[PDB]
Amino acid sequence: TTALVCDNGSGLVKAGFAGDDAPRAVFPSIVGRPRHQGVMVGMGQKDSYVGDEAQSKRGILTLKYPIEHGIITNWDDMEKIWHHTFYNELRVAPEEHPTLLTEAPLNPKANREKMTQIMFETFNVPAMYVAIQAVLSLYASGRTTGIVLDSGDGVTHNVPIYEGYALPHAIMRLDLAGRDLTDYLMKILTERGYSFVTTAEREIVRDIKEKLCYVALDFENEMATAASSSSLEKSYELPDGQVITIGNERFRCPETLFQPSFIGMESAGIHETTYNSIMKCDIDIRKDLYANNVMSGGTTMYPGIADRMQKEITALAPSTMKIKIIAPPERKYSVWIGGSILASLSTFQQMWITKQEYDEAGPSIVHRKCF
Amino acid sequence: TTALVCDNGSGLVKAGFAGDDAPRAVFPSIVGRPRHQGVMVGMGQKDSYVGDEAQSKRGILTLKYPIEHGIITNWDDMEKIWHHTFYNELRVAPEEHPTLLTEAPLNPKANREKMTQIMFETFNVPAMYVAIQAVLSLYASGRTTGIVLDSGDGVTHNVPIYEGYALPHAIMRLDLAGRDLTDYLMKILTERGYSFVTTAEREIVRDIKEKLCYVALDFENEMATAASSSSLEKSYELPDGQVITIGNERFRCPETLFQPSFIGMESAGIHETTYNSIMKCDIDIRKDLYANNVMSGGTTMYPGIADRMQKEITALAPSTMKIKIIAPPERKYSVWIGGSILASLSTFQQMWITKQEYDEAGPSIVHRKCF
Amino acid sequence: MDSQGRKVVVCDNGTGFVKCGYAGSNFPEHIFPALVGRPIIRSTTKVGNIEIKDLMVGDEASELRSMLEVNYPMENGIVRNWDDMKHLWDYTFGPEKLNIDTRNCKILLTEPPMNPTKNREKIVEVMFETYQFSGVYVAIQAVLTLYAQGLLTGVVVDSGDGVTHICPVYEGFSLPHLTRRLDIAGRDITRYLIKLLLLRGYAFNHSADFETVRMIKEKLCYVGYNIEQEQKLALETTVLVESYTLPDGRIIKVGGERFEAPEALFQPHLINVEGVGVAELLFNTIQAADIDTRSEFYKHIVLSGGSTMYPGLPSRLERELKQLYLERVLKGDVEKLSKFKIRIEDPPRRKHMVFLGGAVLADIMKDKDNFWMTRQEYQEKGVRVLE
Repeated sequence: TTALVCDNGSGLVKAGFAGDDAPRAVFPSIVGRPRHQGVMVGMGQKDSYVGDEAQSKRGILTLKYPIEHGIITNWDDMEKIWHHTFYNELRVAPEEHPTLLTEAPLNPKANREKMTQIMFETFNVPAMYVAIQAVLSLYASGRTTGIVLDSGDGVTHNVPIYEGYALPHAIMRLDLAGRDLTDYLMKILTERGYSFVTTAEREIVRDIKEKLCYVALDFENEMATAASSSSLEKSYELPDGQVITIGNERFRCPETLFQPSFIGMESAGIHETTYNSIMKCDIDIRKDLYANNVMSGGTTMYPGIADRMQKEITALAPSTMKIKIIAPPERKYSVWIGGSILASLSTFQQMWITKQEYDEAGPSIVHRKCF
Repeated sequence: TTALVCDNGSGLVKAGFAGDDAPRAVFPSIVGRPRHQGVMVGMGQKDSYVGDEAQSKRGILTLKYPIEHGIITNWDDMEKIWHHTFYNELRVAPEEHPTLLTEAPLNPKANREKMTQIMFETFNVPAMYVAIQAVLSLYASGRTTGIVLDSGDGVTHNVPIYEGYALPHAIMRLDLAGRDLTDYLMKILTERGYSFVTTAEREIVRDIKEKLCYVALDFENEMATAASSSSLEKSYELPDGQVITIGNERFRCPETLFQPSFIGMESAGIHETTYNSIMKCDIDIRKDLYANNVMSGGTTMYPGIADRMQKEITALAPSTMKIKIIAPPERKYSVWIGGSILASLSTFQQMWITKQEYDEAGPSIVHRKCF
Repeated sequence: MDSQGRKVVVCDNGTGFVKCGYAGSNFPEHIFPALVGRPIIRSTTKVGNIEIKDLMVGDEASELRSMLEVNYPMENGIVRNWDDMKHLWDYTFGPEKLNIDTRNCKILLTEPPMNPTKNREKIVEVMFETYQFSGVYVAIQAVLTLYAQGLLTGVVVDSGDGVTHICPVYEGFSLPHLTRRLDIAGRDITRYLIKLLLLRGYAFNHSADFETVRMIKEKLCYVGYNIEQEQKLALETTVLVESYTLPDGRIIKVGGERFEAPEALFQPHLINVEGVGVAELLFNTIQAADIDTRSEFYKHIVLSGGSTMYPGLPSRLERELKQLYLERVLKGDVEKLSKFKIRIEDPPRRKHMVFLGGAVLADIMKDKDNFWMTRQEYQEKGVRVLE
């Protein structure tokens, strides 16, 4: 009873409640199970583990992540997170709750059905409404006009809008995000020397990539420098004390976005692909859209990229257009916070699919009710 | 003697000798390129690959038709096709004897300079011309009057006709072609559920689109039936393994030309637009079209096409309009057949601009015929 | 070719053996274990009186065990010394292994993918402080398989004692951001396998003993094919077990571990260090492989070395790879499982192709400074030695 506010995207859980102005808690969407036998069963640690408590204990366990179109899903034991996430981390089962939900476009049709078959026939939530997560950033930021080029950890989009009318032929889905970097990123530096790494260490290649790396500002001459130079070394210390001298690395992968051709790819650059996408975007407001961009979304704190984009946007920009590109604080959190603005609206509660509607349409309501 | 004769158009290049009834030689108007590595170079192979060379060597190549809005972009590459067309195809020389030439009306006109320059300065038929294809399709039909649809691979034109004079401002030269369906049909795959997109998957999206697709017959109820009874969906092996049975899609895409606007799409129905050619005609001249509904170009070999169209054309048509359908064997090649029928009338001897006339009058000799 | 059969050489820098000779020799015309050692302690007794030699390399080091301090200063079959290698090189130039000199001459060798090449470069600079060839060639280790036959596609695959490799290939390009290998073979399998034998009471000191598994592993070992029916049979029958004379005399008694040690390939969690093993990696590899490539790969993927002259495991793999396919991907369609034509891909020539894989390039390349990298391009301080 009442409704609740969170981020449920492929990266971090960012759980909170309605009437806050940040998530209550921010943590990884990890779960899994002892592939290494917990032999002395009950030996001060679990039979299966989640999030932080799995990460605190990780090596015993095979630990999971869910999605790619026609190449990854797991659907069921998403439960295994959820119910504890709820009846412990929300400290309630959503079986009680009028409820906020979110999704993304062009899932398999049946995706919506597995969701809803769970929501009702499993979790028995009374009433609820699904939406696009970017709407909450827009609840916060209030823009009419712009393209939300974005990456999470686990998904990418462009989102053109104009004066209402978020563009249904020009808003985009792509699987690639903050995820896929670390894999390539691992491949090299037994070159640097570090002959000692796997998945369980890909862990820290998730990490330093985000703690201190920035997107290169003009990577060509940063590498013309590196090909002769050693001044860059904001280095890292291995687990109990070896400083791996490091710090030119701290931007070196970040051309791969402008050049998926690095990874051999049939894809043009990020910017090229977005300029191509602008041909699918409206013909007219290609005037406007330069003067029309401000930060929100989890990645939006990241260094070296924002100028690089404004600069590359500029390097492809027309005359008669002003290249407004701006980064307000807490941009990383404005989806959670926008969800707590949305929680003010009794009409969004009038927007609920009731469990009743998943009975009285039969199941069949979902592709013809939620946002 | 012979004027060489062709469907020089989109999809395949299709050429023969006048006095054939059909092209002696046919191959895709494709270019493949090694955009990404096949490292054992010195194995004696190109950077750029004509048509069936591309269809062969797409074991490595990635490909395009370099044709913006149905308009050639890259003479530079395109000529190596025409090269290929006697390196490999008709072999008897351009400089040997005449050859028939066609295009379609209103253009970035100065295109024709490169074109005419090329036509003499590389290949140098001793004499040549610049025409428009619908004569041929009527000539294969047995007419000098009526109406013609080019429903081709890479463009359309609908063309009303008056004994070697025009019904000019009713000629619906049209952006659409059999190609454009594939865009939507490439998107259906995502909410059908799967892992698909590429330049190669877009070619893969052609096969049912030739084969098991057809123009829908009463789509509102057809979809209501396929949704209630997906026995309207027909099996097809997919060598990928996300294998299907497809139907609602299989006539969705063929109907959406009639029914497009929900995704922001400022598109009418195809049928209404064709009827707008008729609206630009007169009761003085309109039955002259309906007595002569001649099919041509790539798509016209479809199921459902002439059936739904005669339905919708009848539903748009006045009284007196016998919607006389002419859908001949090889309608799709009435261009080629008709090309031989035009080229076998000797008067084109007089039509040809010699290399000497193009030198003497300048290449500009053949534009200004605007009536 | 355009000059004598001498003065150019080919060599496998292999982890079990070095296999080497003048370029286009019939075999790698000398072969020796990749061994070295220089004196320490073994006897505890008044025997031997030998006089004849101190240090040893390879085929002459064989007899000696701890009479030499033997070494392999290594990780992943990639060395971490510069110098005993030198004393080996210095040995090899004799009829010892080669009967050669080098400045006057040229040579063909190989490089690890992600070799940290600064160390190759230092070695090469030393080689061009010493052996100093008039020209040289080096290429990525797996590439040289496709040479006796001029091949272009598949995955390129290797194993032995020290390492395993898994190179995805098309039009000769390996797919690099996509590439795989596995960093071991029979060595630490012998550690695990000998751990089984302690428990039988065969608690024997490794330091003098581990490489006994090598004798049988080289001379005598195999894989079955029926293998799940073979598990059923093995404990129910019991009498299907084996034994052999350790050639000091001792017949010791030995079960399925002879070729159940291979199960740790396909279930590394055998060693508790987890794994779905190489056959699941292979599934993942071909899941990543595209429609055409994966379908061709039903009869179009490539193998190498003496470590592939191996019974029954190929048969068990296709027996197996009809499954995960049908299971996970056909999700119960079956009607084409043989119609996916399947023909085998490891021939008798995989024996000699350890060096004959390389030799068929020299057969078209000895006259090509189009191919020869050089001592000059080292002497330049040139960014690499190569044309």
